[PDB]
Amino acid sequence: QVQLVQSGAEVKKPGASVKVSCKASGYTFTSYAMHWVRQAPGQRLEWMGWINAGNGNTKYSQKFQGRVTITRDTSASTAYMELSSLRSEDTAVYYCAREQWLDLAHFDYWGQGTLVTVSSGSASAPTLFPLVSCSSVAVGCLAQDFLPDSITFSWKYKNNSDISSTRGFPSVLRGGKYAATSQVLLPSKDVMQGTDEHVVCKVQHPNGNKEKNVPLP
Amino acid sequence: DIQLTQSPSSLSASVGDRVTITCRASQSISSYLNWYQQKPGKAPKLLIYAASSLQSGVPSRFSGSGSGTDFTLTISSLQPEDFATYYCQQSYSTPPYTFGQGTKLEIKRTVAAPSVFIFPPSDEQLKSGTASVVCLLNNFYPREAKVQWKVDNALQSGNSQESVTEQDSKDSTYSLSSTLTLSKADYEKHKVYACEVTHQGLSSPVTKSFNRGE
Ligand SMILES: *[C@@H]1O[C@H](CO)[C@@H](O[C@@H]2O[C@H](CO)[C@@H](O)[C@H](O)[C@H]2NC(C)=O)[C@H](O)[C@H]1NC(C)=O
Repeated sequence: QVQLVQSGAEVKKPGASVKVSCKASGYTFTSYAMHWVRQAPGQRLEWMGWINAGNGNTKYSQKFQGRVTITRDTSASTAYMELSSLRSEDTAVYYCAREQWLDLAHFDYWGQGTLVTVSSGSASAPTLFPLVSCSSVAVGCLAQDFLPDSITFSWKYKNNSDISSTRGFPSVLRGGKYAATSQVLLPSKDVMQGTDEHVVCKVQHPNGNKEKNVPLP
Repeated sequence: DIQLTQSPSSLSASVGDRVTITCRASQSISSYLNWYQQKPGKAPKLLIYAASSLQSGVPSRFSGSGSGTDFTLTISSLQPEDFATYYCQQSYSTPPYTFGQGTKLEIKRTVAAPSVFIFPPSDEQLKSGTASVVCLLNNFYPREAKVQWKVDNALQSGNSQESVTEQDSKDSTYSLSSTLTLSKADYEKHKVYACEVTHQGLSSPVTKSFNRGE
């Protein structure tokens, strides 16, 4: 099982620098080159550079030459990408990827990605508000005023058992902060015929996990 | 620099259909072409390398052919979980490692009308000074839908945002969340709050509403 695991989300101001790590396992780290490829939200994949994990040789895209540095720690099986003089157009998900040289070159394994957000604002954890309706009944959760856009929802009953999650909705940007909704659909007859008066919405965010009781009608 | 142009840019197809996507290179790249799949919020995944070699672990319905300037990726029997963006990428002449602009593949299925729910702002939010009114559209196809916010039957504009889920991996439907943002004062100056939904699966628009009291 080849695996590439990257560091967590980053929030930076314009002009600052950022360093992302990529830990490799499941193969001989020194035998393969590691490339870095970024993707702005909703945009094209954009190659940035590669480093030979063995001898440390690098090559960078002329678009990033002079502001990007790729390094490797062989004993930690880790590659690093540092980007300085960050601008708002550097806001993107940055991926490390292994290059398979056998036959024709190709990127066979990718890291999960690291969201780097460049913002004049500051990182903040979300604030949660319940969404209560005024067949299945819809119950919901509104997370507001969080940054970066790196949030995940989960739901639990009063008895602490998991509620089957439903398709998450993309966050929206407003006043430099993000907002997102989540929903669960509960059978109506089991809600009205039940002693439970609420469920629990939970959010995970790099700056603070939150919980909120959501009433049931 | 070698440019890669993918066709079509968007494509809808039915479960079981044979689907073909093309990538054209500005100059010959021999067999140095790779195909990747990317689902929303996830990293690219290698499907094909060297124009026609299937990556280990990839279902056999994915195949590729071509050499020189014209290449094709074929899905021989489309599955619901194949909804995604597909990229070609050349590794002959680098840098740059060129990627195509992507082909977005949606699953075509029968029309399904949304179920609509409206949620007023919570008191805890109202004391913050802002009021968010939410409207959810659940389990509809096709993706095209229209949400119109109305406050005392006055059509709103410029004060709402919305987002749409990915296509469901089993039933191929979408869900959509829309938020209308007012100030506490403006929110308390009006009574009836409604979202009206227009969609192909509805013979007439469907409206959900509440009154600020209840
Ligand atoms: C946890 O509590 C919830 C609420 O009482 C239970 O949820 C019900 O589970 C049954 C299982 O057959 C479903 O048919 C109902 O639709 C559920 N109700 C709701 C409102 O979702 C759940 O069974 C409890 N679990 C445990 C382990 O006690």
